Amino acid sequence: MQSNAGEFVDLYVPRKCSASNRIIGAKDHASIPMNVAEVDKVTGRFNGQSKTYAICGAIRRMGESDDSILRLAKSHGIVSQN
Amino acid sequence: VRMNVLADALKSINNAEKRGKRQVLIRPCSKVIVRFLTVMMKHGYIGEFEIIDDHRAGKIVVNLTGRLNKCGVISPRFDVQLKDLEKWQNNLLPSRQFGFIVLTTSAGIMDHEEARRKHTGGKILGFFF
Amino acid sequence: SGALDVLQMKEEDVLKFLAAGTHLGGTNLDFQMEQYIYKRKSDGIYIINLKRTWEKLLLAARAIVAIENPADVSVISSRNTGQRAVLKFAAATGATPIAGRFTPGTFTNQIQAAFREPRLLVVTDPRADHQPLTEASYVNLPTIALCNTDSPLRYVDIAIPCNNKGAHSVGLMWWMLAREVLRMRGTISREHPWEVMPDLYFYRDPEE
Amino acid sequence: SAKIVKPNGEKPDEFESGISQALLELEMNSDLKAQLRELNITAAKEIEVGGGRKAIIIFVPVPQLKSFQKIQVRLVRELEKKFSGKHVVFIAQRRILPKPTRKSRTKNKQKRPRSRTLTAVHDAILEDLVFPSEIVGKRIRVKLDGSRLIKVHLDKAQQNNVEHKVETFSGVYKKLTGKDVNFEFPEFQL
Amino acid sequence: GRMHAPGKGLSQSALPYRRSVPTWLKLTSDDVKEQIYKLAKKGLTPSQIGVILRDSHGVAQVRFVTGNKILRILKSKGLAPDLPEDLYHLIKKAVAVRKHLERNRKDKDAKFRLILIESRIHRLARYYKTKRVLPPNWKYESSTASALVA
Amino acid sequence: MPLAKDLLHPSPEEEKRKHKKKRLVQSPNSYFMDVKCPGCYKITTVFSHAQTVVLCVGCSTVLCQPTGGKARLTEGCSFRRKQH
RNA sequence: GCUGCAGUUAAAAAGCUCGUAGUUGGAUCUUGUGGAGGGUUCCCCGCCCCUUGCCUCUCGGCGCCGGCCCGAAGCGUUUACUUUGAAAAAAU
Repeated sequence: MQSNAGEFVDLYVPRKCSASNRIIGAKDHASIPMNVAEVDKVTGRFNGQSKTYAICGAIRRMGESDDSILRLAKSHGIVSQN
Repeated sequence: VRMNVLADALKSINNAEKRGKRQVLIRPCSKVIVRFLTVMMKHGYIGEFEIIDDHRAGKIVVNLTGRLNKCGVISPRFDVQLKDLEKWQNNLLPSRQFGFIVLTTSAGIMDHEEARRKHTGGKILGFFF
Repeated sequence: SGALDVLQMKEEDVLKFLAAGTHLGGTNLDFQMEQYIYKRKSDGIYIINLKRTWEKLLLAARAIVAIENPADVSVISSRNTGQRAVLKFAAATGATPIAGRFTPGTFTNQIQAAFREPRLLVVTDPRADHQPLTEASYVNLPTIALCNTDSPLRYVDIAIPCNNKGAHSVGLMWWMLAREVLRMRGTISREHPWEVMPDLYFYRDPEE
Repeated sequence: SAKIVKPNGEKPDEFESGISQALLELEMNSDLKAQLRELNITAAKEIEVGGGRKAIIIFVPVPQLKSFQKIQVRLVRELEKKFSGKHVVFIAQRRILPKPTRKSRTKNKQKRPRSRTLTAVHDAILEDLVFPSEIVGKRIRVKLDGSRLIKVHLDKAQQNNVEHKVETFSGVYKKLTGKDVNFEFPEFQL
Repeated sequence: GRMHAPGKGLSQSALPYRRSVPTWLKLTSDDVKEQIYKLAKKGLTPSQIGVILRDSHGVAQVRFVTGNKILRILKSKGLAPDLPEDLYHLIKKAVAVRKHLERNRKDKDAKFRLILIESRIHRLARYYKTKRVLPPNWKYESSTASALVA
Repeated sequence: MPLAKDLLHPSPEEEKRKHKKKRLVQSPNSYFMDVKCPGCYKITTVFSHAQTVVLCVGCSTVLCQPTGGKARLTEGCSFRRKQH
């Protein structure tokens, strides 16, 4: 957040979950980052740079996260036509 | 019955956004709802929206994001005279800095920020933030 | 899948899926399990798609790879069928098994001597191991498990459908899970027969 | 005639006169005259597309429009070859009115019918361009720039009648209204 | 929902979007008119008329093969009745109730239901009579009910 | 609901098995039919929910029967929709 | 408690329905382009049919070379609403 100078304030800028577009607080212990491993996709062997996600507790606790994690990987890979 | 159409409309998109959705169905499609959502789209609280056509009155479908917190209606429709304005916007908005009271004037439907630059009072419809 | 046919399901594995009856799934359904099913028979039994099983296997396994420590991907199962299977899993691949009764408080205590902080979980059957799932949402653990048609989804991030009512469906699936993580991380890769088989991930089965 | 068959539209104009002459000639010829009955136009116009091709427009008096709809395909086929290298479509012309609720002055002349209104005409124009499909659905989408794109779901029969006219029909509507339209064939037919 | 019962229900007719002919059909506008006029002679009232066309003849409805409704066609002739059948059917019912009520004074249920159907006449009358479809002096009474239904 | 489902474009009959005024566009669930049995050698056209007796001009004098919905035909085939 | 209350159990929805006054009431009847003021389309003249809707004219000015053109005169079916003026004793 900006000021007169454009100087940035706020002690931490919180992170905003992928499929809910809302922000998770300092205490919120049902919110998970989930690391998918990429592969080279020529031999199907692990190669470094991961795809990382974040999900909030609200969609987790109702049981909607399973669709969200699927759709996120469906707009990328690995998922073709499921 | 369905005395006021716009008042029944906003509660759906309010309820839907809370649960976590991104497509809705709102009926029965008034022209008043269209120009409302046009202003609400420019600022960036909702995405592009598709008007289905029927002969009966139509149906509208919306694509939305979590940026919206709540859009409400204010009914019945009171007048504003550009000195009553400051009293309204204090009660109805979380902050001076952002939030947008909507209204209709003879210069068309618009936010309050625009009406002040045209020197037009008029009838208030709803709000959002 | 992703890569064109060097990750996609082979003709071989299809026989194993059908011989272990994984395709079959129970009478009762949930509204989160509607898409995974294709259809019903003429009788009460609903036929899980095997293509849809296969895609979910991969990113599940790829997440088990994505951690840089294999000693803190804590697997859990408490059903008798799922005891022998998990024991070989976490013996072969570096992982931590928690076999039998969970003994609650082991993801939230500072006094218990079985206290652990893992990152992932891999659970068999939500409705036998509901206890670790509830405690996972107090300390930010990603979660994976094996769901059936009638098993509800709640405090899980990804499902791996299976028949899993106590069958060869169980041990086969845990074997396949351990096969994939080695194709990406290990040197077992070649994708032509591995020495270890699914004939010892199957149930103890009281002998003569 | 061949020059005074275009009233309220200005009788002299080279291209429009050259259409009328050979048009009425076909109707007078004995080769087809058992379904052609000496109708006349009221104007005509030629308008391009971004496909790099021209297409001709035929206006009619509009009570006579109904009779054109009878033959409509045989006639258009013959004139597709006779005037070749351009696409051919019929359309109708209305005397659209400003509102008395105010865009031009009223004198309490008459009510203003709601078939003589503006919006009903722009709906009726679309009905003629793709008449052989007999429009199944209409949908609209609105853009972030306040533009509008009008989807039209057509019948899944009579496809190839309109499939080589599919883009060139869209350019017609642009010139008459000021709006952008797209044509689609739907997933399924009921 | 219902205006003198507590109920709620859907059974409404639903028309297609289309509205061509559609193609398959016959009896040009004019043919349909003479087909109708014969029926009104026989005492078939506008609701019945459209049914007997729709069930056994090639029409979908007589509003897409004509530019008018079934009733307006009859009205242009001058052969329309002097009160709508809707009003008539209300009054037609309530006379038999009043007969049964005179024959049996202990049927309080019938007496109750009469209050509803009675009040429903007066409401309907106040639609037409303000719209200059009835004389502004006409009223509903026992006597006028007897004569107007005959 | 999975709480993310599409509503723009529905399935051919897995989201058009719904009530007819709860669909995106209102459709009838009725149809016409072109008949021509023998009892009455003529190409008759009849609505599916007859609501009234359809008469015959031949030896027979009945073709239909109005029940509580569709209409029970008879011993004469004659079937079509056509198109709608 | 209009802004701003409450009525399952704490004080509290007429036993139930009909019904006039009162209050409240669905959808539907116009958009793009050069100049000017502000961006990179969009918000005083005009253009597609309309553009402050018309005429009819005649009396008293402006024109141009008897003849011709355009301001003022009736008004756009009626109101609410909103915006600008006028007119508002002092003291407080």
